[PDB]
Amino acid sequence: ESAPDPVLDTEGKQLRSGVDYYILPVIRGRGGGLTLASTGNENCPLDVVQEQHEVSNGLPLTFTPVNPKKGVIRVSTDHNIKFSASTICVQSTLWKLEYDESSGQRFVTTGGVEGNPGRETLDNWFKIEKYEDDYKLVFCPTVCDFCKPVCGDIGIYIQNGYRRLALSDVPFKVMFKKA
Repeated sequence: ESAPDPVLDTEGKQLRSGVDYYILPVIRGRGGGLTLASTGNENCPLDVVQEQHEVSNGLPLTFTPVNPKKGVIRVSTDHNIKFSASTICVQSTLWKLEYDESSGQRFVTTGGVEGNPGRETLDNWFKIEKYEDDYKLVFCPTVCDFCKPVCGDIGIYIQNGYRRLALSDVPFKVMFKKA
């Protein structure tokens, strides 16, 4: 088969693994780039949120394809996503989807384990898909052929006053700025 298209940054260059990017909103006037915050009861692990302030790019992160050797970040392909800088938490900055019993939402949190694609890490794999002239983030892993993950587009869901990321009927349109 043809390889799926590379994801392009805001300067038109192919995204690569091991390179810092900001995930920025395409629709203006709602918030800034993606970042980490303590949203709930405990401080750690941190949750993935949109910055309150529109001027902020948020925090830089990287994408690592499921096929370790591969260097280009492509659409329709599972990735581990993690923020680059250290935080107040020992737990990793690697994105993980988690079901919240009290809201019925599936939120993006952190503390994910890297690699080992399969049922054991099912919730740690994310896709980028085309969305008009930009992109959206999607959870629908194909790392486990006998698993039946609950798939969805990632959108914004307000919880405890934070702009959390969760599976949503309204995709959050994003673009990728090389940091």
